[PDB]
Amino acid sequence: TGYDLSASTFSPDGRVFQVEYAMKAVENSSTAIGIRCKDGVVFGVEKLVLSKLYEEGSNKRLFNVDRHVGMAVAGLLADARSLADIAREEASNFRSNFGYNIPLKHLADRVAMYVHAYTLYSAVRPFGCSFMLGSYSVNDGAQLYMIDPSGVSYGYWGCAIGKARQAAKTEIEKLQMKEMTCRDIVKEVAKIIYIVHDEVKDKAFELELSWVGELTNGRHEIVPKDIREEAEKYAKESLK
Amino acid sequence: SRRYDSRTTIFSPEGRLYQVEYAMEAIGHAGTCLGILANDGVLLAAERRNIHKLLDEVFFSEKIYKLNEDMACSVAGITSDANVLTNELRLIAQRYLLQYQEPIPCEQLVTALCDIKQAYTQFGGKRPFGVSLLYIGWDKHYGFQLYQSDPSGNYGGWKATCIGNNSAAAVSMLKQDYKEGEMTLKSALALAIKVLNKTMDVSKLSAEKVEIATLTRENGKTVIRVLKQKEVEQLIKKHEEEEA
Amino acid sequence: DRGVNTFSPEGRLFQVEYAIEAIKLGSTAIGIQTSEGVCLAVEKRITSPLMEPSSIEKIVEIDAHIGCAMSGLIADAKTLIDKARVETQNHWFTYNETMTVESVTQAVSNLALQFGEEDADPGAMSRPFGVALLFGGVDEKGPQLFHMDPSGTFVQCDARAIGSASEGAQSSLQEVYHKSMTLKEAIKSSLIILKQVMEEKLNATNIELATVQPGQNFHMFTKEELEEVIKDI
Amino acid sequence: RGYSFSLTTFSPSGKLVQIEYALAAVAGGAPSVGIKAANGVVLATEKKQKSILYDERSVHKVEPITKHIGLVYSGMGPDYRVLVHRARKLAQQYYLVYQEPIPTAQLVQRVASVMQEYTQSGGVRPFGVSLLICGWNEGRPYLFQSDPSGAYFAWKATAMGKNYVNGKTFLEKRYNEDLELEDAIHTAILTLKESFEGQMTEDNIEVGICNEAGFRRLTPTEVKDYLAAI
Amino acid sequence: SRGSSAGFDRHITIFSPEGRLYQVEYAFKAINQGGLTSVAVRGKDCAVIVTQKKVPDKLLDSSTVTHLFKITENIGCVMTGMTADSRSQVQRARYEAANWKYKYGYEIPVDMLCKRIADISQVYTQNAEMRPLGCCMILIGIDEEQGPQVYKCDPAGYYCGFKATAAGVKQTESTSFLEKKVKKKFDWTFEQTVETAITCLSTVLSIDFKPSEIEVGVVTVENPKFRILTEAEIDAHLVAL
Amino acid sequence: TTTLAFKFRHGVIVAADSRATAGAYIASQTVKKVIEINPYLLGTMAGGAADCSFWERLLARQCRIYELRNKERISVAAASKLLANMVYQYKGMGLSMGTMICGWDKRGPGLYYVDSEGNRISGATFSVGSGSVYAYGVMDRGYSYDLEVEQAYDLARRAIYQATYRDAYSGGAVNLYHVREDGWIRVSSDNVADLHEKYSG
Amino acid sequence: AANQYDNDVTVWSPQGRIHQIEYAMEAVKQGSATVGLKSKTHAVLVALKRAQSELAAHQKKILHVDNHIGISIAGLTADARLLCNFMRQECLDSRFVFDRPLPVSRLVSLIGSKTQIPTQRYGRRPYGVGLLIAGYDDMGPHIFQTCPSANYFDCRAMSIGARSQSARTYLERHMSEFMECNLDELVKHGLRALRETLPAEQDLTTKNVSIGIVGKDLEFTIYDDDDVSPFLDGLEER
Amino acid sequence: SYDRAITVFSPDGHLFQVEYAQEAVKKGSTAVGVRGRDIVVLGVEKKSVAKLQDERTVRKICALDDNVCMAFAGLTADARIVINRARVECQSHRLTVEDPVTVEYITRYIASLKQRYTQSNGRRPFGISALIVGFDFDGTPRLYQTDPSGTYHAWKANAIGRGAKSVREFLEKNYTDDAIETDDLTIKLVIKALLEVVQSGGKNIELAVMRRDQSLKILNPEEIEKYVAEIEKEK
Repeated sequence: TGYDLSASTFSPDGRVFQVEYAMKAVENSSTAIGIRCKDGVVFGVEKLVLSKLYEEGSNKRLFNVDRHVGMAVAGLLADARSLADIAREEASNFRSNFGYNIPLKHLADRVAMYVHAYTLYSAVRPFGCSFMLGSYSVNDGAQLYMIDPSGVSYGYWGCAIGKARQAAKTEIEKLQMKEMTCRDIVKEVAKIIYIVHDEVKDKAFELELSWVGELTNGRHEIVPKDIREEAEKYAKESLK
Repeated sequence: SRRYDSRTTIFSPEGRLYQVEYAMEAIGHAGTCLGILANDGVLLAAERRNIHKLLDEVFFSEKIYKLNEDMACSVAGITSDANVLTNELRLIAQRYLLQYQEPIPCEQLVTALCDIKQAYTQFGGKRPFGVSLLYIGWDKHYGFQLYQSDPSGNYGGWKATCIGNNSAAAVSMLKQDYKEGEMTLKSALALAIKVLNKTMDVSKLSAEKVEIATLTRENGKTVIRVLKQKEVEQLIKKHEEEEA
Repeated sequence: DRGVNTFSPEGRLFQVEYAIEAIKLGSTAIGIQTSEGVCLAVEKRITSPLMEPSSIEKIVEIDAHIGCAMSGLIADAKTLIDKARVETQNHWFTYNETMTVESVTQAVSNLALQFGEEDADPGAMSRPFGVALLFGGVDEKGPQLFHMDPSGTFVQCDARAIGSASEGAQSSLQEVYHKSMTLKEAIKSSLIILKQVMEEKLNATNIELATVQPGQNFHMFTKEELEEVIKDI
Repeated sequence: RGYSFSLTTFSPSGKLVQIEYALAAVAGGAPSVGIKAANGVVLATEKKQKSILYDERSVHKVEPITKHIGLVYSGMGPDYRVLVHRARKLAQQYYLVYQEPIPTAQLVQRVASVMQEYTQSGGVRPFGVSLLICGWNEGRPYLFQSDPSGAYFAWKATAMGKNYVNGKTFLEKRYNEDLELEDAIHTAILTLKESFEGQMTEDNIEVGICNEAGFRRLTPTEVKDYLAAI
Repeated sequence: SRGSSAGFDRHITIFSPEGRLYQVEYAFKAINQGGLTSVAVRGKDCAVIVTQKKVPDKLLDSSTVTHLFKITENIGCVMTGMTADSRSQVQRARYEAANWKYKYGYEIPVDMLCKRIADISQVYTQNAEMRPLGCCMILIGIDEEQGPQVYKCDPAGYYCGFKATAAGVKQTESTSFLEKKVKKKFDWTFEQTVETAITCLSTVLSIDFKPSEIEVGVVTVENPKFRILTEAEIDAHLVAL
Repeated sequence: TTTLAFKFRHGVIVAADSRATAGAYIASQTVKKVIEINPYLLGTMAGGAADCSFWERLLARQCRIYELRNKERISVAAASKLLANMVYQYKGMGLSMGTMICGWDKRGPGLYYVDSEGNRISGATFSVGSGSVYAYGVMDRGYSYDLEVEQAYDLARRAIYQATYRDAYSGGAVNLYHVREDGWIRVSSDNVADLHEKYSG
Repeated sequence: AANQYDNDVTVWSPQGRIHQIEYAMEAVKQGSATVGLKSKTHAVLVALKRAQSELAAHQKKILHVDNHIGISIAGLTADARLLCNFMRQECLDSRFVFDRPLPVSRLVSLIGSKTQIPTQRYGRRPYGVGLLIAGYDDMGPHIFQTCPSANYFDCRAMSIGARSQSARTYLERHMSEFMECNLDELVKHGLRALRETLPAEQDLTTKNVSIGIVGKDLEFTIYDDDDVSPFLDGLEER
Repeated sequence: SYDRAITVFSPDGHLFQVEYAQEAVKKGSTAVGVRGRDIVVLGVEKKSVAKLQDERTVRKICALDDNVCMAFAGLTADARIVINRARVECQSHRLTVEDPVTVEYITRYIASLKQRYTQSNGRRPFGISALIVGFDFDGTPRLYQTDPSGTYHAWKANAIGRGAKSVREFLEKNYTDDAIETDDLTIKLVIKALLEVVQSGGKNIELAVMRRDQSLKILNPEEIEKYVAEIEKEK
């Protein structure tokens, strides 16, 4: 009776309810898609601007961590910002400790087992934030990973987390995935974001993009700022 | 979580302690071993577990435990806890020696054990030590003396008090029979086998199903005897004839 | 039940809005800041007459120029009165001067909403301090009294009533004070205690009154001064 | 982290509710016999796995504590392995301070001492393994049993696990005080043979003896040898 | 004293009445969630590994999704539990392998590695305030003395020592097929393992796989390094059926 | 530094000089080397100018906490005792001080002597300081318990006048205190030169 | 039985809700109203102070933390003072170590990581206070609402407190005359934004209104009971 | 390390753990004391009824150092801790100021200690209540009565045992000025006050007196007997 409300207690069919209640707690938050291609990984985050009172970038949802990996986050921005800054401290301890710049698979496994080992105790709650990473070293490939509140981390190509990921996974699947040179897909990211945003009601879809690529050489930039007036010209493909 | 704690260290609305008087009912299930003092030394008189053959040899029994050259203790209630605490209090005895080069007058020891056992019922959220153990001893200050304690924490000089079941067979009858001035320890054995002869289901009260142990002396040093077998077959035929 | 660090379906904490109660329980104290002092009084509610009434400490001098007046759950204040005077002589020690009243009141009210179940070492507090008090003190700014809550909220006050008489005595005190001391605020405040009267006509055995005046340091009133005032009413 | 409140507590009747449940979990365990004999003991037990699929030379139930003291269980699986870990550690504290192999009685003192605080002390449930002890210790062999309460008793024969009333009554019938070597093994084999759930396979039993030269497990070619001599 | 529950029997890892602490079998039912299913092969000279692995949507990177982890240069492992609890368990096994090699010299043999992770899984299911994490570790490996071994610690800590037992989804049909197909040769050499390894999967769940969805990890006595196979050699292994 | 104190049948005189050296160069000719911890007691200082100033400062804090906490005037043996406790538990750390703790209480004139080693003795008279034994000599020639107030003042002025004349590490001024059952008062701020012309040597 | 999500900053409501650190957002909706805003040059803060007593300093809201990074509390007061002793102490620590003004964004981000820890762990209530911090770093004078849900907002012209939504909807439709509008006509434009949260009958008196100014070439300056009297105009009749 | 907050505010300002300690002192012995203006005097309920007691270790009358001594009432084993810590800090207050330690200060230490157990994390505030009697540097035979809420009162009878509301209203009635003499009328008032409740002092009552910072003397069956006799003769 009441097998809920504690992460150290299983269901009678083996399903820790404090994890799947955290999973819907990112399903009631906006989308943030990430598309891999051969020269790097392009992020794009939906924004749901509440009032006019918030200015541009009122809440960052494309954080960066180690001067090359990124942080497209979905759920609670407090929890996502917390694991963002301890990811910063984690790549800090790797670069300080081993000298070599952190390969992303080890960072995703490390933050993954951090947020997993944080779901084994009744003295803590699970995190309420799905998030994804992404970068490439000169010989790494465009590695990106995505991490659930359960703590599982998978390598993807075009993963999408948020509310409208039921819509968003279809267009990324029909987009040609492997062999295009990231500039077009920055442009094409707006087509996904304008399709999956199915409102006009007080959210304004004032999107935001960042990537890592051969135009960046392992960095992050908000776009630079010109595709915001070039990928804005993919209106009427959602209005027709 | 606060849904899970048993909350042992809570006063009742009637003011008492729920986990403490549940230990007092644990004594009445299993418990025997009265103790009688005299002008001479003091004895325990005890009962083993059952008739079950299948028991090879006890060096001392599971009941009477040696503590110093001049002290001993007997145990009621849950036997798993008290073993721990008696080794615990045994440590206390020896470290008094290490602090003072005295054989630890027994009231110091009973006070120390009752303070730590009170500390387990005071805080920490744990269950209290479910044993109302008692003590016999001697010091140069006072005479032969026995003390008796309980899982609540208080104690006393309890000149003929028994513990466990049948408080009336063992002990209200004793407070109509004990001569407080002089007792003459052989007749204290006789009164002990009287009370144990009334508090048993069987008349086979030999050392298969009894455990009596005395404390005496010779020339100053105390002697703790566990009253080996044939002495019990002596005292069991000391009726020959009647006791009540 | 639920714990101490939880918010209530009204809007507040549980233990804080429960700590506003047990202030209605307990004795009543009043204080009036004037332009040349501040007067404090408390009807300390003696139970039996078989006894000694002059050791119920409800007017406690923090320093020579800060006197507090507690009520509610009595003797729960002694840890934070101890922190008040230890912080006071720490201030005079490290800075070689007097204090304000908002520095002692700043320092005590930090300890009010500072508790919890699972925290640092068990010398911390579990329940909040269920004692409302007010520091009558004189400063180089001015005489003033700072009414605390058990919530850590402290406010500037010039006429404040605590205890069970926190509505009728406060509303009576709302209409009778505007001007200055001129010796009669202490006689128009025990008059409010005279309307409050629970057991006895407010003689010099059941009320404790003390003033803090800028010329002197403080004055805990003795018996003949009190019954000198009571004779005038 | 941690709880620091005891989950084992007193019933309103005045008894430990968790410990009788621990003796229930012991009584639902695999049956195991132990026979004290005039020079040495025998501690037999029953290893029935699910299928004929596993390595019967992989896990043991007879396993020594470092010198001449083996201990066999009945009940929970891995809580036993914790008690072997703690027991070996306590025997090596004793060996490094007193420079002799530990007397069996003192090892049962310390194993019963470590099983007591799991009837207390912060959220831990008691072990629910009433393992029994052997040992040659000088002159005459010893045998004990540490219940999940923390009590211990020495005797001449016992059984535990499933249907142990039949083991205690049957060993009460067939025991002699001089009955010493391999005859004890014989009656141990025909105490496990009493139920066994069928056919008495040598890979499903293992025995361990304390024949004045250290506790040692018996090789599977020796149990089947006396299974040929039934 | 059977249904007279002492309160939190199905909440905390404590004893219920009649024994049967109700968390480890609630943790056993956790390893059947989804179900990507391993079977263990034992070779008198080669411990092969088989498991099935299904990609959802051709959007996952199929190389990154696996179970098939490598503990050291001689010990591989595969686990079928909930994959959140998998990598927290395999990282501690790598930790105790490298800690064994730093602390006791030689590289750790396969048995007491599984004893040790079985023992920390025990202290998960002994203390409260932690759940016994639901993944079981089919792990193979060869030492110098004996043959190839295979082990599985459950989420209760009961490692056994198996001839070849794989638990995942459809554990009972698999071990029934292996039991019916090992009594033919109790000596059981079968280095090729072509009629045993994949055919347990293709006879239990009937897919008759293309060489994508199956992961195979061999060790051999002639080459004890743990090797994960690719679609070329597993494709020759499948057309050998 | 050369302090001095002696009790008699009217309270106790505490006198001290006013110079503060720095080895050989001297810092001030006017140093308040008597700490007024309350208007009932006093306390002197005899070396380690931040040590002694800090520990009678902190003694003033602790004794004021005793005044608030137990609503009584502090006994002088309590103040000297707790001073000896704290500077005892900094023994061996290079700490160097020494003082009178005089002052009337409910039993006597007081005058305890507490230093860095933790002596903590009662006394009839003392004079701690750098030279200071000069003061002992001249004070113990003219001391009696049956003195009145004025030649006790002249006994202190001549006493640490000669103790500042002969010693090098002393001088400056002389302040003098006569505490009794009202608290300390101040009776002097004279320097050495006006005493020299006052008494012709 | 009734609400098993009452033992509850560890638990999740089955939809998405953490069920009491949004209820701490209720606990700062209950607090007193305030309004801050920013210009192109200098940002201002304006607060009305509730008098739940005889009369008082009305529980002084806007606080000096800093050396130009000023705050405006709403909600609990002792918890607010704890949080500004934290913010205060490490702002002075950045004065100590780096010897520069601590930038406002890193300030509000690390308190956004300091009030985020009791939201995470067990048996510890969130800091139930809604700060409305405002300061002038190297670029333009920022202003940050942060919240007890540890989710700050780089906003401009925000109002939080009791019925402050009406002050927002005045202040949302009057953003066009920001990035101009100097101090004398800016704070008038903020007081007539505050003068809607009042219960439709009341002057912005000199007693209850305490404001704060921060920006180019001026310290974060508190205007109390006297100094708010040169700011006087309006009717609004509101 | 147990950290559950036990002593918590319920609704209507009621701190239930402390009032449960108030029944826990309502269900004890019947202790009583009289400040008799040159002497102080105690008395509690004899024992029960010794029969097989030891009178040496049935002491509700305890001595702190020499002058102050207390009679607890309730739970009789949580009290002995407070006895021990009272003796320890009492020796520490002989270490610092070196006085015949004043009774006010040690009863402030007891009340501050029990109030510190109404605050800490999970330790059940005591179920005792004291009668701190004694003297000081100048006579002044002050009596004090503490409380499980840590509130001490300097009253003059304070019968705070189990059937002692009748005793304190009796002592309200019958203590004005007739007990200002040396010992006899005071001790007669105490043994009259406890003979209101139970029965003869040959089995029940025991007392203790304290005179001017010397001779804490208990009264063997003799004292009690005499007291009872006198009381009966007067009544």
